[PDB]
Amino acid sequence: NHNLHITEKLEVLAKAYSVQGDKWRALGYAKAINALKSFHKPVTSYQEACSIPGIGKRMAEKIIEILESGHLRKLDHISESVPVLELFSNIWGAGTKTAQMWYQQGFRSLEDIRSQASLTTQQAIGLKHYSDFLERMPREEATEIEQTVQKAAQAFNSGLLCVACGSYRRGKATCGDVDVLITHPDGRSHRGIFSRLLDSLRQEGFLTDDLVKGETKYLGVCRLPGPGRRHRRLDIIVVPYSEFACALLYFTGSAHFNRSMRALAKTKGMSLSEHALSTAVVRNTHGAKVGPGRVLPTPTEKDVFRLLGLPYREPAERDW
DNA sequence: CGGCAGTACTG
DNA sequence: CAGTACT
DNA sequence: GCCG
Ligand SMILES: [Mn+2]
Ligand SMILES: [Mn+2]
Ligand SMILES: [Mn+2]
Ligand SMILES: [Mn+2]
Ligand code: NA
Ligand code: NA
Ligand code: NA
Repeated sequence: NHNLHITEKLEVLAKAYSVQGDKWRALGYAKAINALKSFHKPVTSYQEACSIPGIGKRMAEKIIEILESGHLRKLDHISESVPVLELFSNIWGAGTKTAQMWYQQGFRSLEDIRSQASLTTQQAIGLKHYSDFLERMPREEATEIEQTVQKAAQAFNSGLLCVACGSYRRGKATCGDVDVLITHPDGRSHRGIFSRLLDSLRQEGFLTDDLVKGETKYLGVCRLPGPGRRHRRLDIIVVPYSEFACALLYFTGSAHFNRSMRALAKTKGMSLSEHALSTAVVRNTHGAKVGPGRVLPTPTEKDVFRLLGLPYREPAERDW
């Protein structure tokens, strides 16, 4: 990154807008930061700044202040609430609205939350694992977690296919959590497995807490056995084989990669989701779907790229 | 002016 | 529904 | 915040 001296201060504002709930302004900052991190050389003129997609007048002005003066004065006017709002919204299950409510009610520390806040079931689990959920794991540990889920699943049906997606499949050396996708080539055998699979993992002691238990998605907490182990976030999704390619693409990400791909599809009158790539999608002036369109056959990730007119990218090239 | 991805889950 | 979460 |  050629422009650390710029992006480092912009990311402070981005985080401030994000925890205060100004999601679209924060999105603009996030994109401009990526755009700056993707530029070969350091940026040296306001005209070069606008050069970059994702950099407008206001962002170019901010970059110039940074280069001429070495600082951005807006940083000196960030609300004193922001560190606390960040502290609170790092509780799993608490976002900007809950953080702002707790702040308005006078809470300033996790001790205040522990002792005085009403917590949802999810948030109480988030708080108990506050430190652990901010820690990443070595990818070798993600491998052990993936293999634990697969062994429990294959015990029920040898035909079940389990793959760790997210940062793991993109090849990262550390992982924030483990994202396991499960399907069955027979197109049927994936149905109703969650009850038995989660019970199998829970009877081990491996599954320690449940956050979300849906018919297709599980989000929870696990811990491998023995000393020196931390609690880790584990997500599981079970999908029909018909949707494997789009589910794999979704679950491998990155998030910004997915959003970019889905935006591209929309420009082409198509729609991309974890379920399917669809064509002839009908939308209104506001960009919302009014007519469903037709699911396109996508047996492989390659097929999704091809139908969108894009060259295939390995998971490691999706780490946007 | 107004979209900025599309979906699942909780209560 | 609003809120939060997933990539 | 940016951009069509
Ligand atoms: Mn992940
Ligand atoms: Mn995850
Ligand atoms: Mn722990
Ligand atoms: Mn993530
Ligand atoms: Na630009
Ligand atoms: Na949170
Ligand atoms: Na009090």
